[PDB]
Amino acid sequence: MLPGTFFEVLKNEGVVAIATQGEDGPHLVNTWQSYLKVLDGNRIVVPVGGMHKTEANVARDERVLMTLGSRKVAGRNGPGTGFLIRGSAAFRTDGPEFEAIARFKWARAALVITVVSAEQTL
Amino acid sequence: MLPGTFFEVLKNEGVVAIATQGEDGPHLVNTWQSYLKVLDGNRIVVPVGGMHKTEANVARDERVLMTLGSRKVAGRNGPGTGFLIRGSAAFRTDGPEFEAIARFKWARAALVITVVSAEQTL
Ligand SMILES: Cc1cc2nc3c(=O)[nH]c(=O)nc-3n(C[C@H](O)[C@H](O)[C@H](O)COP(=O)(O)O)c2cc1C
Ligand SMILES: Cc1cc2nc3c(=O)[nH]c(=O)nc-3n(C[C@H](O)[C@H](O)[C@H](O)COP(=O)(O)O)c2cc1C
Ligand SMILES: [Cl-]
Repeated sequence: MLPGTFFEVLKNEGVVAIATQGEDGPHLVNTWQSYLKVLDGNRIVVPVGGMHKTEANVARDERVLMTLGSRKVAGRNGPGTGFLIRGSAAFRTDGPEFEAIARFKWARAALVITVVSAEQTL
Repeated sequence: MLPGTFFEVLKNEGVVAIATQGEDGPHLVNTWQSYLKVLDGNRIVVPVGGMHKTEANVARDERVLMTLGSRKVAGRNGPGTGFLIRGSAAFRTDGPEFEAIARFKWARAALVITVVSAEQTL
């Protein structure tokens, strides 16, 4: 379901934001869009170093939001675009999904987001 | 509240992410770094075109989270840094906080975030 424009965004560096439901409000953490590994079956894989609070939140409510964008990819009405992604999250520590981010020596886990929707919001 | 490194990040373009508490989970929207207008007294102003869901969320829970970063500013252990900002949000349609972003003619309002903490997370 992830569109070509999203893959264009990934050719450019930028900050990714990942929102989870915490016990007293949202939580918000980051990765780099160059770190993202996209696998078939609508999966976005993020290398996890910290994200201990994020992981605890995901254990309670698997639903996450992710945003990312680039000034270098045209939106609907000018230069620059980005996406709101909604999906379900899981944390893997062995197997192919963990192996996907094993280029990152500092990683303790792989955050696997299975995308339910992707909305180009600009 | 806001450190020099945060202002260094603002010399560069990038996507800002703003999380609010929604009725059934977090909400997450964006602006551009170049749009942020920082005022005296720890205020970050964002031009608002849409943000209707975000505004409804803020009306019920004023606490928001904001992240942003840049690969072009040194973090603690290598190139690239960013911030988690926590603050209270209000929407203005007039007065000096609105006038701060009124140059954006598509702006129906100003989102004013009064910063309570700023954490460099990389
Ligand atoms: C630009 C940027 C990129 C980051 N990349 C990662 C990352 O790839 N993996 C990670 O675990 N934390 C990364 N961090 C730190 C996380 O945003 C977060 O602060 C940390 O993992 C703690 O997560 P938690 O608050 O859920 O415990 C990055 C921070 C910034 C500002
Ligand atoms: C990179 C990027 C920058 C954006 N800049 C703004 C902005 O400055 N102001 C704004 O109201 N919406 C901006 N948008 C759209 C918002 O993220 C959001 O989708 C829209 O305001 C609707 O908000 P809501 O879901 O709270 O109703 C931007 C989107 C992207 C991807
Ligand atoms: Cl960008």
